[PDB]
Formats: sequence, C-alpha cells, structure tokens
Amino acid sequence: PTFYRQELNKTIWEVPERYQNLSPVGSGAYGSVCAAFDTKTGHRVAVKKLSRPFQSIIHAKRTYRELRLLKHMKHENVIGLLDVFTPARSLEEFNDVYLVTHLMGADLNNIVKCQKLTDDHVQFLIYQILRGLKYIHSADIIHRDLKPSNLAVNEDSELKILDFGLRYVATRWYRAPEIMLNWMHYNQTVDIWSVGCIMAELLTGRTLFPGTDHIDQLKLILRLVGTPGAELLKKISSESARNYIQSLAQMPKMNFANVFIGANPLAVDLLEKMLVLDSDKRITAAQALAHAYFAQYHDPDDEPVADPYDQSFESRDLLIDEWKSLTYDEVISFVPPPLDQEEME
Ligand SMILES: Nc1nccc(-c2c(-c3ccc(F)cc3)ncn2C2CCNCC2)n1
Ligand SMILES: N[C@@]12C[C@H]3C[C@@H](C1)C[C@](O)(C3)C2
Ligand SMILES: N[C@@]12C[C@H]3C[C@@H](C1)C[C@](O)(C3)C2
Ligand SMILES: N[C@@]12C[C@H]3C[C@@H](C1)C[C@](O)(C3)C2
Ligand SMILES: [Ca+2]
Ligand SMILES: [Ca+2]
Ligand SMILES: [Ca+2]
Ligand SMILES: [Cl-]
Ligand SMILES: [Cl-]
Repeated sequence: PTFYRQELNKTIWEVPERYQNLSPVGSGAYGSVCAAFDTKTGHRVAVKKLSRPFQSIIHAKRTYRELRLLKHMKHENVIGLLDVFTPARSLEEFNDVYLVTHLMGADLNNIVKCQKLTDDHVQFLIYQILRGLKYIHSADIIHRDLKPSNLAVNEDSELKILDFGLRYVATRWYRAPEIMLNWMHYNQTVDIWSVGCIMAELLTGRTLFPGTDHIDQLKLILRLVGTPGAELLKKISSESARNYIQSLAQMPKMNFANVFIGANPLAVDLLEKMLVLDSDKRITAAQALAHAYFAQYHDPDDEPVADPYDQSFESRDLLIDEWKSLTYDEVISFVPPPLDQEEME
C-alpha cells in the first residue's frame, strides 16, 4: 500500500492512502487520535498514533499490552480493532504503531452535559457499560479508572468502553475507594463503584463525590455510605490512614431514596447495590444486567463473555527489542474482522 504524510497535532502521521481526511479528535492513552474516512468500506474510523511506543521498556511493554488487549476484544460495547498498521517495511525500521477502530464522536460527558436525560435513556447507557464490563471482567481484565471520559459514544448513544486494562492530572471522582486510597486488596467490582458514580450523575446532573483531594473525597463518600466497620480496616496498610478513618465522627448510611429524589425506585435500588464500600459485597456486572432496572434491554443471548485471554506476559521482564519484536509480530499477524459480524436474533 502507498502511504502519505500529514502533519497532525504538530507531528507527522504516515498512513495508508486507504484512510483519508484525517482530523484530530483528541488524545488517548499514550497517543493521539484522528477521525478518518475509510475509502475501502465507506466507514468513519478513529486512528490512534501511539506516542513514542518503544522509548523504554515501560513504553514498549505498554504498546504490546495495548495491542494484545485490543486484538482480543470482540464485543459491541468494547473498543476493538478494525486495523493496525505501521509505515515500517521491516522490524529494523519499526518505530510507529497506529490502531484503527470505529469512529465514536463523543464521550459520555457530551451526552449528559446539555441534555436532561430520560430514565429510559439512562438505563440504556448504563446497560451498555455493564454489558461491556461483563465481557472484559470475564477475561480477567479490569478497567480500574472507569469514568465518563473513558466511555466513547456515537450519534445514536451506542457506547464503548475504552482505555481498560492499561502497571496530566486525572479526575479521581469515579475511582473506587480501594483504588484511590491504595488499599491492599481489590477485585473486578472496582469498576462497579465507578458505574454507580456515573449513573448517579446521569440521573441528577451533579457529580456524586466531587472531592477536592483524596481525604475530602473520602469524607463525601462516607457521608453517603456511612462509616465503615472495623473489618474494612483490614484492607488498609497505613496506620495513619486507619487511625484517621477510625477517628472520624460516626455517620449513618443515608437512605438513597432521600438522595436521589424523584428517581425510578429501581434505579435507587441498583445504586444501593453498587455504591457499597466492601468490594466483596458489591454487585457484579453480570448480576447487575439481571436487575429489573434494565428489564426492557436485558437479553441473556446477547450478553456474551470473552474467550480466554493469556496474560502470562505481564509477569515477564523482557528486553526492549523483545517487546518490539513481539509487537511487530502482532501487527503482522492481525486479521481484520468482517465488516458485518452480526445477525438478526
Ligand atoms: N473518536 C474516537 N472514536 C473511537 C475511539 C477514540 C479513541 C481512542 C482509540 C483507541 C483505539 C483505537 F484503535 C482508536 C482510537 N483512544 C481514545 N479515544 C478518545 C479520544 C477522545 N476521547 C474519547 C475517545 N476516539
Ligand atoms: N475529517 C472527517 C470528519 C468526519 C469524520 C471523518 C473525518 C470522516 C469525514 O468524512 C467526516 C471527514
Ligand atoms: N446507528 C449508527 C450510529 C453511528 C452513525 C450511523 C448510525 C452509522 C453507525 O455505524 C455509527 C451506526
Ligand atoms: N454528592 C453528595 C455528597 C454527600 C453525600 C451525598 C452525595 C449527599 C450529599 O448531600 C452530600 C451530596
Ligand atoms: Ca436483543
Ligand atoms: Ca434470542
Ligand atoms: Ca448483519
Ligand atoms: Cl490470548
Ligand atoms: Cl501472554
């Protein structure tokens, strides 16, 4: 294929002639993204150029990690790969990686910002997040930083999770307490806490826990969910942190019906099951999909799990050129999916 060069975001992109009319649509994880027209299919795509993919073993392994993950993801609510390309003609020339997916014009902040959503629409948005999470969680992949800006949405409110599983000042308002505060154990339900925070904000138009720092955010959380038991302290390494929490004036759990006034009582019930401090008592994604709040959308035949995903590489320290060669292998072996991968139920 013939490549062409274009300066985008102050740097040269080199892309196959297949992709035309590139226009910047923002940064992504370790890279920047342009929308483009795929002349082969007439589809609109998003092309991510990785920034310095092989600068160090940290960059090189994260490049491999991202390509492996995206090659594995085949779910309608999860970002996956239409194409992956490099201008390099051989491994010796290989220093640039571009990833291609379907174009999603907005993030979730674009959906709720200027639109009072209906409850039926909120149901659909949260349902899609949970379906995507069921899939990634089934492959032992956790997001860990799920938030509105990591949910890509198209013109018809179809949503995909991105930037999951990936060892600048980010918002912490949606992070699970066990992540934000570096507690000693956590599971896949870290992402369910984030869903609760997202859903609360879609229903009320207000950030649920807009803390100015980690301590202020914890205080806002405890005012809603109540002071934790001694059992929860088991998970916290720092004595100063445990002593502080234990020292706080005790607060009762709020009745969520008094917090989310006017909301669908089924929404309030689901929120009560998601926004619990004990990650072992938090509802899972698969359980949440069965909740009556989503009754009009739920379809067990269309909520699939993932194929087994081999993450053995995560425990390995390899040399930079080994990660580079493995990444090159994954670029070369990529098989684009069929354009139409779905059939009427
Ligand atoms: N517009 C759009 N559409 C789809 C995805 C993205 C995208 C990607 C990305 C990931 C993999 C890939 F192969 C191609 C692109 N990474 C971050 N973003 C974001 C860019 C702006 N914030 C929301 C989406 N952006
Ligand atoms: N520059 C564009 C803007 C829109 C998305 C993508 C990139 C395809 C296009 O045809 C419409 C051109
Ligand atoms: N339902 C959709 C939403 C976006 C615009 C248009 C209609 C084409 C599509 O592929 C992306 C599907
Ligand atoms: N966003 C808030 C933060 C605190 C807990 C809960 C949710 C009730 C509230 O009045 C205080 C607003
Ligand atoms: Ca269906
Ligand atoms: Ca069916
Ligand atoms: Ca079809
Ligand atoms: Cl695998
Ligand atoms: Cl592996």
